Amino acid sequence: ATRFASVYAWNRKRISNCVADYSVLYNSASFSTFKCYGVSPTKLNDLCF
Amino acid sequence: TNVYADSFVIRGDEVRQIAPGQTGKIADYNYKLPDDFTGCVIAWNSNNL
Amino acid sequence: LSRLDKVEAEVQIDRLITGRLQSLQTYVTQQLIRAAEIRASANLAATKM
Repeated sequence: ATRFASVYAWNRKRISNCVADYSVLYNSASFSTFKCYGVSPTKLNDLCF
Repeated sequence: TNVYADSFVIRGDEVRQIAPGQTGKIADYNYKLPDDFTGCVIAWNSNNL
Repeated sequence: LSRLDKVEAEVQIDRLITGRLQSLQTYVTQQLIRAAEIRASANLAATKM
């Protein structure tokens, strides 16, 4: 984003009716911290939400 | 019975990638440890060398 | 299998295997006891025959 909301009013965006690609993110090095607690981060391409 | 010393150099953020069973670009496309890997991992800064 | 990678899928599948193996142990012990009772009943019935 240009700007993000504060924690007291944390922003929430709905994602539906679209084709994702978590491999594009997972290959990026800009992610200092990336941790998935209910699914393997690599397996996201083969799982449908 | 023997000891294999695997010596190489990386950037500081990829040292978490070198644990056994880990995944990531280094761990996927140039150097992958076995899942049942036994041994030791050593990493030290060399910005002065 | 779909959600997780090998190193954590092993942790989950060990728990599942332990649970289902304990269920099998209980079922087979129940079957052995019932089979012993049926053996006794069948011997008594053969004596009556």
